Amino acid sequence: SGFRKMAFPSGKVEGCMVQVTCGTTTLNGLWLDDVVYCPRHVICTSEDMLNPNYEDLLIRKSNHNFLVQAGNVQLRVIGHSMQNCVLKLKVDTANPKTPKYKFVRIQPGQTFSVLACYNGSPSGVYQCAMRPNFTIKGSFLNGSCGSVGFNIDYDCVSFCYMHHMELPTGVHAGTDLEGNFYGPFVDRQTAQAAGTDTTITVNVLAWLYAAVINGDRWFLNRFTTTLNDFNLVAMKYNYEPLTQDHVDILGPLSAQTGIAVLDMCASLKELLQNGMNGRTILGSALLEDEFTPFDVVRQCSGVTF
Amino acid sequence: SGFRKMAFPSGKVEGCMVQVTCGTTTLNGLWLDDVVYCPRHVICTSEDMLNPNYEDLLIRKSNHNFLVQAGNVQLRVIGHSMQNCVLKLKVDTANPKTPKYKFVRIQPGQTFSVLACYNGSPSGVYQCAMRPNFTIKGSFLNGSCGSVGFNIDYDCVSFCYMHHMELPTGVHAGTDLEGNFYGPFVDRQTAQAAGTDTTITVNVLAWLYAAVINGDRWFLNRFTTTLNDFNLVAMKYNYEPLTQDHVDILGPLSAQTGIAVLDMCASLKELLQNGMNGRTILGSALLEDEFTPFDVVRQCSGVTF
Ligand SMILES: CC(C)(C)[C@H](NC(=O)C(F)(F)F)C(=O)N1CC2(C[C@H]1C(=O)N[C@H](C#N)C[C@@H]1CCNC1=O)SCCS2
Ligand SMILES: CC(C)(C)[C@H](NC(=O)C(F)(F)F)C(=O)N1CC2(C[C@H]1C(=O)N[C@H](C#N)C[C@@H]1CCNC1=O)SCCS2
Repeated sequence: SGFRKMAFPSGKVEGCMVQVTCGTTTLNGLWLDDVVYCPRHVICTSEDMLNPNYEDLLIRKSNHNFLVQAGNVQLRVIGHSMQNCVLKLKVDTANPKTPKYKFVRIQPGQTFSVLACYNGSPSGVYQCAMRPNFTIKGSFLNGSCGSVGFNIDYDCVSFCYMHHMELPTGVHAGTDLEGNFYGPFVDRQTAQAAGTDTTITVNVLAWLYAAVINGDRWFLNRFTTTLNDFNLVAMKYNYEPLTQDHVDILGPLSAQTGIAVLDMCASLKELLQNGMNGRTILGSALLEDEFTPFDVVRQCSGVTF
Repeated sequence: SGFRKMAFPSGKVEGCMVQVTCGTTTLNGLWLDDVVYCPRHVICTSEDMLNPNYEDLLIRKSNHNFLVQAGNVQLRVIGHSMQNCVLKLKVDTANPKTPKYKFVRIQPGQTFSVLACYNGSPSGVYQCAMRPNFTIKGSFLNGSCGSVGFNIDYDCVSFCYMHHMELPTGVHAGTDLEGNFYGPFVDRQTAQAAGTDTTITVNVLAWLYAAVINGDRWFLNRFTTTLNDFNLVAMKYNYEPLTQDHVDILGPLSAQTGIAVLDMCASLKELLQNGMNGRTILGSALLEDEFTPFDVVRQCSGVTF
């Protein structure tokens, strides 16, 4: 029993973390085979933060200008190129700890773990969601860029996120591992703000199912609802529309608990309209939306890697 | 910016996890040098759960009766003994991935990361606190026992917890790595219940300091308080007494923010007496008490390992 915001084991990613330095700027890099991937703003100068000329900045660099260190070992850079907003530094040594891996581009609503790093060394690991507005609610300081987000399937690490930016109100923006930003963000210091965020409805429902599995059942009412009538209420409280794909994705949890998805929707409708009246669900006074249906099953069934 | 329930990187502990099997019972073990540590109730039978005769059960075991596997590799057991509530299985191979480590017994209020494992493989990592009533609010299923809790200092893993039991209301009990339970719990199936829990006051204050560091400042009032008058209010709301050692431990955060500890105490007093009125602090509608002062500094200053 119990339900926790649980991250993936980070060991496979820890063995890929390095530091990249240009001048006085040090960030993290990700070392896979004989390539180090890092944010291209490592080559920025204090002068030209507002709108860096990345191509000119990179042209003026030689391989020797990139100081790449893995632990206490310097890795010699033998080539370099820019792919969208990331640098690819070819090094003369393949990472012997390279896991089986994939580069993936996740969808809003999906979750992943972040290994927060400084100077190529890990600080901690936590679980995030790609918000509907393509930000993430992370915890990042100066020097954290190049930290990555990931999922693990079995033995395979799917890298989905590399950190680049902090946006107003303390939320975070970054790219996939091909250097393409999630959302309408750019890697320069310019007026940027996320669109209005929304609550990930299918995830709230998955978390309510987790509550039921854990015996926290007080919010279950006697009613049902149509999908359309539910979504009319969801819209008012800034919840995303629930789709039939979402309903089908909740199938395993609905089957395990014997609660039809639309019946859970009726209970969620009542929570939205009436509040929780000082009660908690799984220890929280707010409805949680950063657990996917798959996260709930993984945690409640003990899936390992 | 940002503040997350952040766990330690788990790689060093992942390389120590094995599975131990007796009959049809498989749990996790921790492999350090040439010893595997695991919960002794691995040798239990379905018959004698209410009050197992551990010494008789172990006498009847030979080394060959313990099936210890590291990944897909069987480790041959060459000796075995019982230390309080843990077994020590001597194996013929020293773990080549053994980190620098220490066995420590933590105090209530302190925090650690748990690497939840099944069949010797990790499922996920999360951050816990040793509650004042010597339970932890974990997430554990059948087969999770032998999972361990830990802190990392620099390169050194301090193991502090190994999981044994789930108590009524879905909270968890276990031992240090010398097999001594935290709290008044025993490893048998008998009526056990935790004493009343309390809120870890020094941790709530540390988390309020984290809020201020992140610019979430609305709860700061214009008042101050004496330590004694604060503790009279704390007692009413089931908060632990704040000691002078706690005040001094908050020194770094008080210095960074320029807010005296007793001034923060006045703001916390007002929160306890008046509630939050639907507002949140660092995204939470409840006051959080599972971040220590050291956790806050680590996360807000980017300490690495
Ligand atoms: C938050 C800022 C105001 C400084 C800025 N943000 C924006 O300009 C906004 F998005 F608001 F438009 C921003 O993030 N920058 C500015 C550049 C680098 C990058 C950056 O510091 N990235 C860090 C890494 N390493 C991680 C940051 C540091 C704080 N916490 C994080 O997560 S962009 C390329 C030229 S300098
Ligand atoms: C929860 C129980 C009612 C089953 C029981 N608890 C109690 O008896 C109480 F504490 F309430 F008094 C308990 O935990 N037991 C019974 C024994 C083993 C141990 C146990 O199953 N430990 C698991 C491991 N592996 C981890 C558990 C499984 C569920 N989630 C967990 O965390 S004690 C030694 C003889 S059988």
